[PDB]
Amino acid sequence: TGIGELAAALNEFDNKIILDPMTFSEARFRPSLEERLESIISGAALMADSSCTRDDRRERIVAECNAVRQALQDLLSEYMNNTGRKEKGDPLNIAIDKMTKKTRDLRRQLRKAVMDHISDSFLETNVPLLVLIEAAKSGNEKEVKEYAQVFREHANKLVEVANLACSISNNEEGVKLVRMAATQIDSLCPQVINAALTLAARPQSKVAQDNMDVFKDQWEKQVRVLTEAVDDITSVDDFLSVSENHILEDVNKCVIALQEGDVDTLDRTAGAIRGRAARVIHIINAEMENYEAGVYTEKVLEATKLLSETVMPRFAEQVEVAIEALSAFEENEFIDASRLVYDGVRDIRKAVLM
Repeated sequence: TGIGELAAALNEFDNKIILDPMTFSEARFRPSLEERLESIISGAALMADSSCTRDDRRERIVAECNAVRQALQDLLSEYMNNTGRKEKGDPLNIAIDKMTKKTRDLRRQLRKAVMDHISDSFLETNVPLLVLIEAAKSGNEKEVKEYAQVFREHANKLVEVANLACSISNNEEGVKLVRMAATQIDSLCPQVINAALTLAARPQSKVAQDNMDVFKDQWEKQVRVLTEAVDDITSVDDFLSVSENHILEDVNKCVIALQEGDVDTLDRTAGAIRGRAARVIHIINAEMENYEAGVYTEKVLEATKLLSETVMPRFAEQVEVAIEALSAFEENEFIDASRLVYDGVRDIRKAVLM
């Protein structure tokens, strides 16, 4: 029950700005209208200051917050004229359209800022567990304690992002489906920690081991449920555009790493590029299930398979060449392959948006 709090606030605000021109007074409406909008702006600002929001995006959100605020001022001015007449006159009408457009624009950047998080956060979603299990398999209860904390933080970050996606969603069932999933991640987290702790206490115990395995398997499952639910309330539009932005950022980083002969950074960053690619194909395959087979799904799936079958492996191989040469030359091959990954993602997006 309920949609996202921020979504609902924005939706109400769009309704509440529509007033009988005749019975209007600033004294009566200004305070609540102003308050609603500022409350929206606090939410948008939190979002904008949040860890994964890119700089450009924080800037655009900030610019949209100043623009709605000034749009309401403009609207209220126009209501103040136009007072004591029956019909909304022209300056008031266009002012209402303006208020509503800017509120749409704000929504868009918020959706985009939420993708920044989704893009980053739902990569290599397993690593922390794997690390925490390796430590447990070693005995060191000091070390298992700290990696357990790292696992908790990652657990919460996932739930944090789920929540962010909820609060801008207008899909009541979708939102419900993610909150449940996030709940399961909450109860499941400490239990996974226990199994790890009990295991590290007695690393030779076959029970402790089987028990870790049962929690490993459950957790990985439930993360996939949370991932999918979040995917399900996220527009593939925003997913594509943000994945394109991030891939281009990652490419720049690789290029730098290459300039610096830096294999660690190159390897970690090219990994993200592959993850992000895998995640578009994931989300887009899933989206195509909402369409009957035909011309539209055909073009999309041919573009998804080409990226999958040909272009990615050709990118991974090229990375290996570089890492081999730097570990022991022409960068053209790495540039060309990165461009083809990006471009492959553009073709998917073109086909989806047909």
